[PDB]
Amino acid sequence: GGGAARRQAVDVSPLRRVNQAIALLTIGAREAAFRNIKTIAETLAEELINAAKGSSTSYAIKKKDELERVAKSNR
Amino acid sequence: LGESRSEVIFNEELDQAISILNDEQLILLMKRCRDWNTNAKTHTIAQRTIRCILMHHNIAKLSEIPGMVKIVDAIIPYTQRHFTRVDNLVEQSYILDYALVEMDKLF
Amino acid sequence: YQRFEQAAAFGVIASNANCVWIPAPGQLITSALEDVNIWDIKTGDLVSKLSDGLPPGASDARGAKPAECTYLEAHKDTDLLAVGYADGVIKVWDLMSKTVLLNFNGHKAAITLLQFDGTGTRLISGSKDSNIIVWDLVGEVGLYKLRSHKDSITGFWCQGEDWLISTSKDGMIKLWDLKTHQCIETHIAHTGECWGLAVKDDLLITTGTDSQVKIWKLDIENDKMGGKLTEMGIFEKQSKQRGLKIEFITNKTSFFYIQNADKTIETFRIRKEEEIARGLKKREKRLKEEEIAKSIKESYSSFILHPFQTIRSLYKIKSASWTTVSSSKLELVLTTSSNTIEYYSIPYEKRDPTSPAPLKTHTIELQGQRTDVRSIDISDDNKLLATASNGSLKIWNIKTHKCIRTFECGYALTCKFLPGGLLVILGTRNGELQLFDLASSSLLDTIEDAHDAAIWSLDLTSDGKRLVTGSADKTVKFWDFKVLKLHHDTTLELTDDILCVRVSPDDRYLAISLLDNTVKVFFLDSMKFYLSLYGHKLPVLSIDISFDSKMIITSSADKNIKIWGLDFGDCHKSLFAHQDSIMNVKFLPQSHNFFSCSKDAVVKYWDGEKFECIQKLYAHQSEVWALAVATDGGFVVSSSHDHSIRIWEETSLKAGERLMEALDLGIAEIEGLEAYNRDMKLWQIKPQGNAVLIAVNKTPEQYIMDTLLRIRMSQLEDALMVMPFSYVLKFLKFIDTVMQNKTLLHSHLPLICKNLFFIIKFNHKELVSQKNEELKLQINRVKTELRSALKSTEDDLGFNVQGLKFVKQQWNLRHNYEFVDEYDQQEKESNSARKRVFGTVI
Amino acid sequence: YNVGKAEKDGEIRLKNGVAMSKEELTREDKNRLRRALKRKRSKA
RNA sequence: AACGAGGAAUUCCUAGUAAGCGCAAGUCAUCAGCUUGCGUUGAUUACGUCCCUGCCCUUUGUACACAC
Repeated sequence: GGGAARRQAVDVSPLRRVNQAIALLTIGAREAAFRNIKTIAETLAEELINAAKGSSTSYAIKKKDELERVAKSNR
Repeated sequence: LGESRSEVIFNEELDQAISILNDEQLILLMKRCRDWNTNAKTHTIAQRTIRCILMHHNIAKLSEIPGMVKIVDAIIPYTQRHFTRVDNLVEQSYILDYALVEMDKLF
Repeated sequence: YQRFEQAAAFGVIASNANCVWIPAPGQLITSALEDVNIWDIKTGDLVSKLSDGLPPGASDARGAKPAECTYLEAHKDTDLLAVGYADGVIKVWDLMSKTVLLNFNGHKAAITLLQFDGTGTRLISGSKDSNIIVWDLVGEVGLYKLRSHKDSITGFWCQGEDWLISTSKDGMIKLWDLKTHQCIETHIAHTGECWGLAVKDDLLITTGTDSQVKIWKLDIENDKMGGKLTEMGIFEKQSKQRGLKIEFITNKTSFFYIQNADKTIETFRIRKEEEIARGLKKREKRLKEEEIAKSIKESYSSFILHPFQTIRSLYKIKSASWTTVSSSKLELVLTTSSNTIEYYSIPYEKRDPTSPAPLKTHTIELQGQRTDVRSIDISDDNKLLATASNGSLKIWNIKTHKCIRTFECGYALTCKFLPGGLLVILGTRNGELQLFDLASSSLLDTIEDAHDAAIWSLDLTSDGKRLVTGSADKTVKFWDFKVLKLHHDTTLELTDDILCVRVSPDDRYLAISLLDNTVKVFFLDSMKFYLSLYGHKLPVLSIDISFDSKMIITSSADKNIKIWGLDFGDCHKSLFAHQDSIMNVKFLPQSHNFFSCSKDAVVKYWDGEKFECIQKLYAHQSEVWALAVATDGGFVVSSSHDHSIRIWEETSLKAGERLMEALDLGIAEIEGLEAYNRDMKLWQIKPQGNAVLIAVNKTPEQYIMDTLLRIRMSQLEDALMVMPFSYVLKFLKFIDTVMQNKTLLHSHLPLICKNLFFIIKFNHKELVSQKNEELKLQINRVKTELRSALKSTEDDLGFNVQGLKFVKQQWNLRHNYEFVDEYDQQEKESNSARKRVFGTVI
Repeated sequence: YNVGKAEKDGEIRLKNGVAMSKEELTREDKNRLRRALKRKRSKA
């Protein structure tokens, strides 16, 4: 933009969609068991169940909602 | 040509000038006409001047004229090349006929 | 490290210039170099001058020789003066505030003619390189440029808003139409070089290069060559050398003058039809006392015209101008080459000059050296001396910038002054020393036969008691003042010519050049041959030695100042300077710093300890001949062959995408105008044609075709792959439109056809999936028209191929020799067929 | 028949089969064609 | 008493690669405040484009068809 940067929306290709999917899930469970009594198995099970519900109490679904909102804003 | 794109070939008075040209000027005109026949962007102009000549001179004279069947001999093969390419273009142009068939059949 | 700036310029009364005369004798404009000057004729007193503010020498100034002011002509109705300088720059001055109001720079070479009508404020200029510019003063921009000549411009006559008639330095005359804005007619005028052009409403008079003036009749008739210019006659016999300027004038018998390049100028009268009929009858009675009418048609030119008279004026003239009164006086202002401006008058009663000779009034030669200055001298910071080979020893006061006394002494060479008695001494190219007084007459004791050759250099000791005169007799002579006569006392007879002499300010050394590239340095007190300095490869021209006898500066013809230390006789420092040649060099009177003036119009100021040109001075444009430095003040007076005296005082897009944008604009204009056509047809307001189409003046098909043409063939497949389907529909409509315009179609048939077939093969699935009766109708039109075009072109090709084969076959079976035996004719054929060589790898 | 340089002198003939007399060129174009032949025969 | 994985900036990186983990030698220069070898577990992300910062290149088809 010559100095005036701006976010434009683009569509995304399924190998990128699957790579985001896997990264989002595992980063969510690692940082949810960063320092707790929980461990990777239990937090990751928590996350996979919730995300498969889609129930939006979960890391990856929150970040997905964020990214379609940002596209929805400035397409 | 461009003005005469609307039995004449060019404007008629111009045709009369070409008809009453001299022999020496016919040689010089066909020298320049062969030169423009070389490339394929001025071939139309070359072909039209040639056709105007052939239709408005005595052909036995034109064969007779000294040092000209050399030039004529260099003129044929490039015109066969052009003939073949333009005929190829008619050939590709039957696509539109195909597409019309397909569209009416959909319709 | 002070810096010097120019303060003055004398003797520059009129040179290299074309004068413009103002009636009130009234005042007159000439130009100095780089500068204008105006004055009253009868008093001869300067009024004003115009130049840029910063002088050459302020360190802001640029390192280049300044532009000479080469033409000027005025407009009294608006009272402006348009001058043109030989860098081809046009400056217009106000004459009341004497300030510039605007400038112009369109040419490249020097400007010859300005000619301008303030009526609409049209300015017309013709320079040394062949184009004519026309301008408007009110808009101060470039209107336009007329260019078809080849060598230069020497004359042109405007007429109204319609025509120019111009002549070049290669001898052809060209008439230009200003509407269609271009050449119409051309005629070669004379064999060599035509120079002058002057127009009366009937007839046009031009000059050749060898005293043949030619006479045309001019009209406004509208044949091709006919009607316009016709070739009435040839008059001649002015001089032998060619003329330059012709001007008409009237009261009503009219007159015109030819100004030549020689000493002379000519004036003619042009008669009236009554005298024409009278001479016709007289000549016809001589005819009777047919082909004889052809003879009188041949003597036409001398029949109509008439040699009024001449002026065998003096030496040489630059410019001239008319003045008429009473039908009994014609007057010429006359700017010479040498520094004179003269008035000339002639009586007449519309019949005859009534005078044995033209009369010379009001010369102006007073403050102008009138020849070439050969030397300068400064005297006691108050007094200035200028000598020139007319002898015209002009004595000047600086602070008045003006002359005091003038003498004459023949071809003077070198000047010097005597503070004692305030008496000046000169020497010539003949061996005669001439010593002059200032209050009284010049000649006091004019010595002759002092030297059998030209003398060259001359100096006096720090007291003013003796004179050393070195002269091309290969001798130097030493002379003493007796009381006030001069007596030679002794002579040193060397081997070669003397080119300069100087003595120390402490009076101990004598420096004498030779014709060999050598200089000798003698002890003054007893003539002892103390040293010999060697090595300039070309002779020394000018010598200095220091203010205190420490160093010696020698400057020679091979462009290298040498600085010698005087004690042991060593060369300190060599210095290549001054691309032509050095004429002289001078010290500051206090310190080891020194000025140097060349033959190529630069004055270079040096430091004598870093040995660098501190400053370069770019005042003027001739061979600088001499220089002298104030005894204290640091102002320096430089004098040069341009008869001039200067004083320095001390102080974007991707292809394919641009196709889409063109496609949008084109389809928009097309469909809008179509809808408006539908509107008027239903009736029985123009939708506005867009800026790009209007501004380039291109119809929409030509626009889109031009973007398609500019795209390159490596990017054409990718581009048509890039556009979306909607733009493909637009593309199909565009192809329909060019089929409407057949001439464009047959012009660019391969481009169109290739693009069409590619874009359809690529978008085929969409294309058949679209159902639109518009699209079916469009495809029928496009397909039928493409077949018509390709088919008729092909039919030409077939006819030509058959015909040329028939021609060759006929000539074969009549000329080329035929055999019967098959092997024998096969031998013949493999002889005579075309053979082409080819480089095979084996 | 290739096309090569014209056997008069008054013409300049290019490689795409277009020939131009020396007279009927404007002076700038005579310049630019001299430039083109300059660099071409400067290599070869 | 200092510390809970290290700021702004810059550098480096595309498969047995990044990163972990130990064992062994010490080789005419270098190396023990260490240097080179040797195995063992072993990935995430690009693998496209000249749009950006650069970096080169050619602007004479020339070599021989055909095409362009």
